[PDB]
Amino acid sequence: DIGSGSNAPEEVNVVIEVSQDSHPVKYEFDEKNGALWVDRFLPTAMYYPCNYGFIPNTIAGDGDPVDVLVLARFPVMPGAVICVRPVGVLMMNDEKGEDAKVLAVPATKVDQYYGNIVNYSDLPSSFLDSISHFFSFYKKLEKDKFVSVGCWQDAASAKELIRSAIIAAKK
Amino acid sequence: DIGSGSNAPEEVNVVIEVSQDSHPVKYEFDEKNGALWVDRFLPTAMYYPCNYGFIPNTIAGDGDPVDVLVLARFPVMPGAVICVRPVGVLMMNDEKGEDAKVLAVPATKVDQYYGNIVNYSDLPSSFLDSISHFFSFYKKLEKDKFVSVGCWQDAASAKELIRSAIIAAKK
Amino acid sequence: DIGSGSNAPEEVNVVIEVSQDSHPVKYEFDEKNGALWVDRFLPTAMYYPCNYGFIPNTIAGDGDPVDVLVLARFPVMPGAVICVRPVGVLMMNDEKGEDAKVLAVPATKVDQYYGNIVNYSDLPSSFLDSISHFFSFYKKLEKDKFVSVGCWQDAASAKELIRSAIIAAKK
Amino acid sequence: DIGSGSNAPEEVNVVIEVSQDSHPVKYEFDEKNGALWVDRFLPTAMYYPCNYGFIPNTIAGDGDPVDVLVLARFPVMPGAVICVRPVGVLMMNDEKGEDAKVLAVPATKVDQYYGNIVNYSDLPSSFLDSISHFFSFYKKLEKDKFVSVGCWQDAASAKELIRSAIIAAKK
Amino acid sequence: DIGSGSNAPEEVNVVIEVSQDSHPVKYEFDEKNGALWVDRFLPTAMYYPCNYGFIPNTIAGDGDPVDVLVLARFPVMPGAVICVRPVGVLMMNDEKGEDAKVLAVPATKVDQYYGNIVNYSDLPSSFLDSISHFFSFYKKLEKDKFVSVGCWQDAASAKELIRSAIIAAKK
Amino acid sequence: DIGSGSNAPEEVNVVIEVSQDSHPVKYEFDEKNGALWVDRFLPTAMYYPCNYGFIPNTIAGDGDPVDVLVLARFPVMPGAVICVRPVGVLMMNDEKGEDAKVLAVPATKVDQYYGNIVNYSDLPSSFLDSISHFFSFYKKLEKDKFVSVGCWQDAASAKELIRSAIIAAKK
Repeated sequence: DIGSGSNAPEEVNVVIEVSQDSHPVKYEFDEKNGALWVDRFLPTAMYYPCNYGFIPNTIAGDGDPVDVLVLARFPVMPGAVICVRPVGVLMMNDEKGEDAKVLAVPATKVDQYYGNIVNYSDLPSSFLDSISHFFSFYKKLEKDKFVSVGCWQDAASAKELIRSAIIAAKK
Repeated sequence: DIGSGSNAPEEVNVVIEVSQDSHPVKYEFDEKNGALWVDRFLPTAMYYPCNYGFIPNTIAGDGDPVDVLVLARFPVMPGAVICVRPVGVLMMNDEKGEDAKVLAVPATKVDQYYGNIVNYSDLPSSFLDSISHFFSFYKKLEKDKFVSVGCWQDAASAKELIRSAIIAAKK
Repeated sequence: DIGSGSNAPEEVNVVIEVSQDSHPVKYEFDEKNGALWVDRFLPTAMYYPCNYGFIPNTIAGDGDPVDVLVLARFPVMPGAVICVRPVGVLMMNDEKGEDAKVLAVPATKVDQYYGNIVNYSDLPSSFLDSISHFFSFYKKLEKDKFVSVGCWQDAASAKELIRSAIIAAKK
Repeated sequence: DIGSGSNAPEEVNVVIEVSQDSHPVKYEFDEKNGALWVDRFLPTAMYYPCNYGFIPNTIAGDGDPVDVLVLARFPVMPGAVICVRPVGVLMMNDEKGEDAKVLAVPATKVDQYYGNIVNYSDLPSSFLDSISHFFSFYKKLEKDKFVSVGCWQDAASAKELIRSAIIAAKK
Repeated sequence: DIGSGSNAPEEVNVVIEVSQDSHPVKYEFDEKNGALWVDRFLPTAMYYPCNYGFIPNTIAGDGDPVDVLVLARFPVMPGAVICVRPVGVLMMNDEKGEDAKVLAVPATKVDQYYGNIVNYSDLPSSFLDSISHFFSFYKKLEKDKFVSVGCWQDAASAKELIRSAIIAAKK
Repeated sequence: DIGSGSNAPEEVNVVIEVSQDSHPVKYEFDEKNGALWVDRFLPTAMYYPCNYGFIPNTIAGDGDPVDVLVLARFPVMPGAVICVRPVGVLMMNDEKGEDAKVLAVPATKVDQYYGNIVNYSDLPSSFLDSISHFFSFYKKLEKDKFVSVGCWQDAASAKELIRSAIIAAKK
């Protein structure tokens, strides 16, 4: 009903599950109930470096909706929906298979601050490296999980990934 | 379904969209989905001086539900509903037309702290002026928006405005 | 629809109404609408010492769902659902009649931190006493309310209370 | 060095030790080092309902500086100094002996909001009662302490208490 | 004692007085005692969009130390010292006289994030405009004050202002 | 001035530099000025899982004061002093050389909660592992640093380390 966005994949809707810079409570929405659940408390002393959530009405390679990191000037509360522009994607493989993480900034009607951020490489490399580091290490204390983090790909690649996931949801 | 309140306009229900004293994330509910959206991040370094939301099942002069500023001792989270007593209304005209802002305090069963606050003029003038100032200036960096702030009117006037909006919703 | 949990009473679902260590805004869910309401601001300068909420699809002795205090490492937001293991119950009588408060910790899949907490008596007595103190005094400024706090009972007793409330909900 | 205030007792300086509405970490300054110490974490699930600190260069009846509750619109950080106007005093006996807690608001030059608060009785009774309840119950789990809370006295009384304490510090 | 910085004006020391994105409590250090004071609560519903403080051992044109806005990824507590790189300066006249606010980011050794910010014009224009708006309107409710905001000047200009202020403090 | 503690090494004084569970601003005190400095913002998306500070008037093997992780129920502000009981020590080598991080809880007089924590092994293993993981990975993006984390040793070992460091500071 919220949908992936009328202008997808150029701008997409993201339902936030975890706020930027929050305590490590990992919420997740249930598709059945529509309820927000605590999936876990992260066992590592790490925090999500962006707001984190998913694009409704998408099926990514691993069967779940596409996950998105939304960089913003302030945290967005879990359960809120935000319109965002994909700027890149971090490829990674984990215990679920292919589990890429799209990186996005707010749509310009939501905040003009990130207007000149078009690809992930327009952001500081140290910040991009913090994201890679986060996914590389946040699951290290969970013995049956693992993450092998790959490379960043550009906004175009992130948009094609989203396109594929939207088509998978229609099928 | 929540409705404007069984004792409207003397006490009314307000669905909170923005918490008092919060970072400038302007959430808004969608009537279609029922989802909370990020409308924008305020471009100005301002914050809502009260909790802010709307009375369900109302149609104000500008076609939207009546907007209410709810002064309280602590912030109320977005999406929560609170029963409040109108104490005044700040008249203003903006890019949407007539866009008055009702000022309210919690109903006495919710908090007796504001029991002797009956009209807006029972609150400090500096606080009332901060509200006028907020609406006067918070949109200054958005070129196609504008606000011309008028005068405060008393609790009786605020209640009649609400009555009109409730009747408009029935029609 | 969320239900009391497939493994109830050994592990149960709790819908959080008030976050641990929060300002004293007492939210409550409405069964009719499904909306979160502000019931009141506590008139006393006290705060809930654990996350606080209820087990869906239960009818306790006083006609309401079973109330649960969920101890966790971080606050859980109101409206989130968490899977918990009961560890004890504090008996008390108040203006509603029998109003016991179950004490729980997260299920081990949610956080292994509390793995060796099996009964309430595995927690510090000073903390248990803070809970008794909270219910003893938080309503003292509300003249028509009262609480007479009894003794703690063990995890087994808490589970049987929950069982009874689940059976009452089926009937 | 900071001193009690050039306009004492009409306006006095208070060094804040505990922020209003904060987690129950009770800091205390030490006069020897000027260091801020954690005296204790409150065992009870209570919080200071006003900012709390002391007037430098005073010796109250019990040998310590005059303690002051400073009501303000926002919390003030421990170690900051604020110029305040006494509006009343709450008499109490405790394990410091014959004690008293002055109630104050910021001086008008610091915040105009409370400029019309002349005496403690200009604040809501429900809030004054919350302060009395706080001192009556916050130490109840510490059986090596006790608090017997008396009555409120007016601004003139509070100022006289302060006058004497300043005189006592001069001698 | 702390001094303006061994590498000034390329990197300078700033003692923080107000945290970025905080409640509008405007602290100020006093040079006599070294005490942090509450100067005021802002009457307006605005917040400092950067951390805000001063360069020790400087005398700007108006007689006070050089004031600096320090943009950072997280707020810095009042009283902390941070090593920063000036990137520009916002000229303004106010009730302190011919004033100026230096804009800086942390030195690269403190945070790599802003290492590519060379001049104020490398930051988003929408944010620079937010800073100008803040100074233009934050004092509007204090009719004994006024602010006339001028133009931004570049990093080289900011550094020259600082050079002169250091020289002035030496003489 | 503050000193290591009259009851050292059974209870020691720790000056807090970083609050538990805080944003990754790593403050450090300077012994020359007594000023609190921002050393860095952590490049990684990690947070200190305990309060973190040092024991005054100690010289550990590597030349610096003894560093201490203080687990507590709430964060303690930087610059505050707290009396703690050592319960263990985590050995590690890093760019400071042969390092060690003492683990402590508040003294019983400060909080009764941890009164039954005698050794590090009385705390949950999952949490001890989180501490080890923090030191193993928090500096991974700083290639001019490295951390090789060793084993936990018991309270008696921690106290002996502290004893030696105090002796070293006396000589």
